[PDB]
Amino acid sequence: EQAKTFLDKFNHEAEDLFYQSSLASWNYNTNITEENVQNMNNAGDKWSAFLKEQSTLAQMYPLQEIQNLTVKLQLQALQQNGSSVLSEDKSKRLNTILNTMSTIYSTGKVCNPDNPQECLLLEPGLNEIMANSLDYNERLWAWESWRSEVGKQLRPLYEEYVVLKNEMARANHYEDYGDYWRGDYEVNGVDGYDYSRGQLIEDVEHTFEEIKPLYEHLHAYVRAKLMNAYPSYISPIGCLPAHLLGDMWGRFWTNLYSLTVPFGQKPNIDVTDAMVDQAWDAQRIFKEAEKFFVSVGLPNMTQGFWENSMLTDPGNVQKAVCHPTAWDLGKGDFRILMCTKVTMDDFLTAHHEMGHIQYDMAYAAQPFLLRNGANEGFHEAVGEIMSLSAATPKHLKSIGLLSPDDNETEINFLLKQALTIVGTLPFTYMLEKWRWMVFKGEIPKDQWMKKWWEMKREIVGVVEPVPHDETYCDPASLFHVSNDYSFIRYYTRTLYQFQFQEALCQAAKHEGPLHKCDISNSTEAGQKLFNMLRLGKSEPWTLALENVVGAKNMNVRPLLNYFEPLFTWLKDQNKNSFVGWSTDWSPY
Amino acid sequence: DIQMTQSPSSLSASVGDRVTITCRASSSVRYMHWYQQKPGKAPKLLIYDTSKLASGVPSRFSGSGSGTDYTLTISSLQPEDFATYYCQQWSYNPLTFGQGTKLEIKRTVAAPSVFIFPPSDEQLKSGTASVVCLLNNFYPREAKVQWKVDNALQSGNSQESVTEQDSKDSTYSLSSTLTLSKADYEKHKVYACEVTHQGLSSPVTKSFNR
Amino acid sequence: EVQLVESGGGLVQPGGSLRLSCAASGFTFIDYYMNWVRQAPGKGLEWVGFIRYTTEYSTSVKGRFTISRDNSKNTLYLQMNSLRAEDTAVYYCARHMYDFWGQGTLVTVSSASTKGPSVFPLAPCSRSTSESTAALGCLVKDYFPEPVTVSWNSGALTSGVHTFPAVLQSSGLYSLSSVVTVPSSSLGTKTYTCNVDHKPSNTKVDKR
Ligand SMILES: [Zn+2]
Repeated sequence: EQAKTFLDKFNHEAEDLFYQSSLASWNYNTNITEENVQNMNNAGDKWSAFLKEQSTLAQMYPLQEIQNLTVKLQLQALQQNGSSVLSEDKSKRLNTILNTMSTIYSTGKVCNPDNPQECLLLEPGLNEIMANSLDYNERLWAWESWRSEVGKQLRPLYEEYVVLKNEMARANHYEDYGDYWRGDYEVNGVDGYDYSRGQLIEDVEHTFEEIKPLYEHLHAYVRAKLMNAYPSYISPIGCLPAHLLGDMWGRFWTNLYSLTVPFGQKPNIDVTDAMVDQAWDAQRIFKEAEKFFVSVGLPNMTQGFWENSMLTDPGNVQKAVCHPTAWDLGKGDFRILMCTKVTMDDFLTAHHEMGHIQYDMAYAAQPFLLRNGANEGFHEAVGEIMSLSAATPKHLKSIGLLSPDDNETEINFLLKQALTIVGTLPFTYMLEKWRWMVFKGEIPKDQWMKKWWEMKREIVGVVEPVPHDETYCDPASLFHVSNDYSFIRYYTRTLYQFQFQEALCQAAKHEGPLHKCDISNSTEAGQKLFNMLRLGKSEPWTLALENVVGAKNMNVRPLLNYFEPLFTWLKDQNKNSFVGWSTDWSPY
Repeated sequence: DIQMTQSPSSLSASVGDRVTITCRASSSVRYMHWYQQKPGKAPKLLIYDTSKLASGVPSRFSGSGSGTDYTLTISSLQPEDFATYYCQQWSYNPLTFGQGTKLEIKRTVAAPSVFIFPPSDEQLKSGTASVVCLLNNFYPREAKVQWKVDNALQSGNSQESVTEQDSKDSTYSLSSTLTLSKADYEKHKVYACEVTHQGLSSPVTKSFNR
Repeated sequence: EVQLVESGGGLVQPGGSLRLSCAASGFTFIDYYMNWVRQAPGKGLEWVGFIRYTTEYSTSVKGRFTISRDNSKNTLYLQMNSLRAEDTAVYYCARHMYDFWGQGTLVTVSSASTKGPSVFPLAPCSRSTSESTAALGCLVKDYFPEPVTVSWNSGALTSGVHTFPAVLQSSGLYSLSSVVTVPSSSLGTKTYTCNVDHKPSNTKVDKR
């Protein structure tokens, strides 16, 4: 009990320093400039030295028989640590690398070849082509031009990135830098509920087998209906071209709904047309997300949030990171970097990013060292639970995006969700599995892009329109890789997403298909989540899960029950198409 | 409760020597804390944590310990290190100290300068008589101070006071007072006081005639 | 500076009450433990109590004492509701943590009343045997509360001054000597004044 005194001075300094470092990072994303690079470096160095200091000191106070478990947990947390991890050169090299990879990704220009001084950025320009353009010549130009003029310059940086990130993990007693990320799910010392760093992989590969029947039929359907949009460009057997999948990385098949509508004469379930018709501003999207959490039983957003956050693009002169970002700066300051588009895409992303904050606001009741969320997938699942509910045809009617009103409609909606959700399950499995095999030293630099196209064709079912030399770095052309971030969260997320929704649909008293369920004007479901939302790291994710759902592990069963009507339907419609894919088709 | 006790309950040592004080705790092996108390002044922290000198404490001091046995040592004992030394627990719910250790500083044996004072004018009008003898600047403390009135030893009605060692000389000063009624003082003439001490070739006596 | 300043009463009757206090500055008050220790004249050091804001006491005093904070005045208090003659000691305040001491205040518990001293100067008859130096002095007698102050030549002379501990007489009253060691060549030339303050009785005396 004697060291509860120490933790107060830790929390006092940690909150000043954590906020100091976190705000300097916010300044940078909002205003990319040397004003904020050097501030983000310095505040990061000081915050990091404090952590290695305070962990050294916590290790001077061993833990046993402390009854006020608040102290036991804050100590166990300090015990997880960074210890003498890097020399000044290697800290400053990784700083320079990630102050460059994040800059190149967010500022990277692509010159239009017919005028060498005319340029276009990813946000929103090049992604406008990849998302909405239906011109193969043009979609192909945007797709590679990014990976060539930007993705090539990112390779030797990620190359050094891999070297030094992997040395870090071993210094803190890890297997590899992928193991460092995989350790987020570890539950250790608990008798009835535990989880190893390696069990993450066993569970991912195991449950991923139950996706393939649903994904392969979705693949074949998208193939057959892309062929009606890109006539002579797509094989009826092979893998889909990457640049035709709705975005620059082939991640979300959401934008293919425009081309894959199961029942086109139904009133449009994608309400982007209505949101533009009603002249929705960026705030109205978030206002109409704030209201949903209120109907759950949750508080309004803070006045700091509404006058700090950058929810739109700045002027073109002001260079900025625009990927949806939710911040807990500590000390009560909550911010979001949406750079919102008037669309159902960012509409349902608003509920996602706002779900991050509501989770942050909830577990702010716990001490500093517990304010992280149960694990990666939990911090993401909170947002998806809400957007899944906000997106139902019923809920969209009530909002005012659909005018007053079917088996055909239910499929018409359910495909759109599978395009967004299911399309990213194999993309996510592919991405981190590649990164882990690089971190584990299994894929040499001789075979980086080799193994990347290998896995694109075999696992995802997607091909390169032009075979790429090792010069390219295709994974780093994505935000989550370029800006150091983990991706396996999105696989675990989706399985968590439907476990929780099944439990909440009992609390909200649904009596029906999970497909049609939303959480609105239901204190029962809000109280149910909020009981868990406050916990943070106070409980292992294994129990935070079991205290809401009946399961003590990531589980794929309720995911499939959300989509079972679409699966039965896709089996019917794909008798006229090949279902699998050829490992070796190449439009080249 | 937890207790502790120091092995040298008292310690005499010479100037410049290599000295050591030891404290044995009852039940634990913990970061022990030491203090040096000069007499008549507040205890001053010596070793903040075992083997870490408290700020302001010079290089002459050093601490160490393991088990229940924690120690304090001085490289070259200075004359100014006369004190009583204590140990503090810092470890459990019942905070405690132990048997303290008093340190006395050895020096070349020195004989006292002997003075005697008659009772004052006001005191004789008041009704009693206090005959005072001083032993100034001497070592060791040990001495016998005996009152004689007309060569008769006076037993009882005599009291003594001892100063702490002068931190520079390591010497003592000692007073002795004989309390008489005025009548008994008036009844006699020869008031003397005799001192026996190592530094004396023979006992010494000072006196006055009433 | 790091500073603890202590104050409180002196002589109090057995079975009575008295509150001590200490002020603190140079540091944040609430970042530290505040403790009372206790040193009976002929004993080692005791722990009296502790305050984080928990409050704990040694077994000897919990039934009699209470420790209090005012963390806006930056002060520590010790309230002694029931006093025993056993509780007679010098009380110190201290700053402890995960040290600095104020100087102790003497609380004396006994029934007898304050009296105040009588000062009786001392000087030898002219004697050239005690010639390398000659001693002058003054005796303070029969004062019950132990605090007493002796200065010489209005606090000037300190080079040769020695002051003895107070002793307890049969009368139950305290008395002490005091001495200045002077060159024997200055006895009749320079003045040497015994300056005595006994604050508990408000007695000021100045004699030669
Ligand atoms: Zn997210």
